[PDB]
Amino acid sequence: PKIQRTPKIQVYSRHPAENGKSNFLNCYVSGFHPSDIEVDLLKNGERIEKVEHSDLSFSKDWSFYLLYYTEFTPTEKDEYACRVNHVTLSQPKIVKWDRD
Amino acid sequence: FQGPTSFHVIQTSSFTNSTWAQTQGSGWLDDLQIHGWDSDSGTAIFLKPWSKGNFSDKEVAELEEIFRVYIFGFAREVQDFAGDFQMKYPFEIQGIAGCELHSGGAIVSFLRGALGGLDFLSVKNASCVPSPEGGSRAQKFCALIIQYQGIMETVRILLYETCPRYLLGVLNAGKADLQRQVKPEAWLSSGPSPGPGRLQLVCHVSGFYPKPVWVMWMRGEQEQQGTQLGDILPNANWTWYLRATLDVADGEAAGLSCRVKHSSLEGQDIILYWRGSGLN
Ligand SMILES: *[C@@H]1O[C@H](CO[C@@H]2O[C@@H](C)[C@@H](O)[C@@H](O)[C@@H]2O)[C@@H](O[C@@H]2O[C@H](CO)[C@@H](O[C@@H]3O[C@H](CO[C@H]4O[C@H](CO)[C@@H](O)[C@H](O)[C@@H]4O)[C@@H](O)[C@H](O[C@H]4O[C@H](CO)[C@@H](O)[C@H](O)[C@@H]4O)[C@@H]3O)[C@H](O)[C@H]2NC(C)=O)[C@H](O[C@@H]2O[C@@H](C)[C@@H](O)[C@@H](O)[C@@H]2O)[C@H]1NC(C)=O
Ligand SMILES: CCCCCCCCCCCCC/C=C\[C@H](O)[C@@H](COP(=O)(O)OCC[N+](C)(C)C)NC(=O)CCCCCCCCCCCCCCC
Ligand SMILES: *[C@@H]1O[C@H](CO)[C@@H](O[C@@H]2O[C@H](CO)[C@@H](O)[C@H](O)[C@H]2NC(C)=O)[C@H](O)[C@H]1NC(C)=O
Ligand SMILES: [Cl-]
Ligand SMILES: [Cl-]
Ligand SMILES: [Cl-]
Ligand SMILES: [Cl-]
Ligand code: NI
Repeated sequence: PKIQRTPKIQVYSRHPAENGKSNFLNCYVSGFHPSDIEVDLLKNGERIEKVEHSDLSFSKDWSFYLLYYTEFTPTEKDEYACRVNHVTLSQPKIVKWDRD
Repeated sequence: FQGPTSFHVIQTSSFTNSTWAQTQGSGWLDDLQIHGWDSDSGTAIFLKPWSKGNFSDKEVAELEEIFRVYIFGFAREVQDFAGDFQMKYPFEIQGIAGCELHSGGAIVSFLRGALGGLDFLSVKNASCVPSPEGGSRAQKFCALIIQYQGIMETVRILLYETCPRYLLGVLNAGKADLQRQVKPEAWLSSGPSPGPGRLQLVCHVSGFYPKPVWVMWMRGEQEQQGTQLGDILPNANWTWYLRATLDVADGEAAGLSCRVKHSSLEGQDIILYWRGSGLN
């Protein structure tokens, strides 16, 4: 029971990013232990209010995972991110969305 | 048939100190959630119109009562016995129990428990089996619970008699959602790759259901064995997302394509063609 597991954080859009076209921003947080965790989705560094998430589940190896998501319209300049806080993390970790 | 083949319930019981613990639970068909546990009310949340399968409301209510009684007594006993096998706070206990339909028609049941994220016990042949990671603590625990009246008998009934008929009822009641076909969309991206003159190509495949899919970088009809599949990631509303990547030398990227095969496509494979020089 002794060893804690830091979260893996993956940020991705439901659809290929196209400026002006509504989309869905997903943040998948997985591999972590224990289950207590805080997750926010950010628009230009501000917490987004209308964010949904799955109920807690876990992998075969007992690591927890959560899916957080919101609708969003990508633009040229707008920045979006996923911000996670967990006992393994000293400060909240911010993974930026990168449509590539 | 397609779609999920198993039902399970999960438990996450978090013990903060001597006096405070809280349990989360839910019910699942493979990775699709069909039940929630509402700790506000000690009742189940039914997430689809068919989530009760072919069970009557009386039987569902009875099962809810069993879980409600278990969730409350579990916490009680764990605390009372946390002094007995020295256990430091905080700690977390996990549990998964359910059954699965196999090729040939057989239904196999399972129950596993974890402590601090390591296997602790399992139920095999309606007996409590301590896992080696659980140490002597898991041995003392199994020897304890088997003495408490009714527990193993109720576990045996749920695992081997109630779960198999629940699974069959709910797999049928939900087949319109469970066995639907949802076509993926696909698209290509690029970006730098480690090492000189190397590129990483990415074939994104999103929105497909059910989960089995085939994605391969190709040269004509030659599958590129260097294709790396990422882990399958969830979208909201029961579809999936997958990245298939290929590390290729610059100047050997031309001629590459990405081919997607999926049960929803009716043999109309998706084929994407990589073009160079910023021609997307
Ligand atoms: C929810 O659905 C379950 C599955 O139903 C079937 O599948 C779904 C998808 C639909 O197609 C349904 O229309 C369909 O029925 C129900 O469970 C199943 O119920 C049937 C009917 O009672 C039952 O069949 C009986 O099986 C026994 C033999 O079972 C043993 O052996 C088999 C191997 O052969 C093994 O798999 C089992 O585990 C057992 O070890 C058989 O003896 C019975 O024969 C008697 O009755 C028939 C008439 O049906 C007659 O012709 C014979 O001559 C003899 O009298 C009968 O064939 C299935 O075994 C059972 N399946 C499972 C996995 O449990 C479920 O029904 C409820 O539970 C049943 C166990 C039984 O108590 C029913 O009366 C209940 O309504 C249904 N509802 C609920 C609430 O679960
Ligand atoms: C092996 C893992 C189990 C270890 C957990 C041990 C800590 C025990 C905490 C629970 C205390 C229970 C209180 C004592 C007895 C319960 O009432 C007893 C039985 O009651 P009895 O008939 O003996 O007496 C009449 C009481 N009623 C009048 C109240 C019915 N019930 C229980 O213990 C509940 C068992 C928990 C089962 C957990 C899940 C098993 C697998 C689920 C598979 C899913 C399939 C279901 C389909 C939907
Ligand atoms: C166990 O943890 C809970 C918090 O989860 C503790 O609750 C606090 O207790 C202190 C001391 O009595 C109060 O002043 C606080 O107001 C409580 N906070 C909340 C949010 O309830 C509880 O006391 C702890 N128990 C033990 C025995 O340490
Ligand atoms: Cl599936
Ligand atoms: Cl409860
Ligand atoms: Cl019972
Ligand atoms: Cl497409
Ligand atoms: Ni850090």
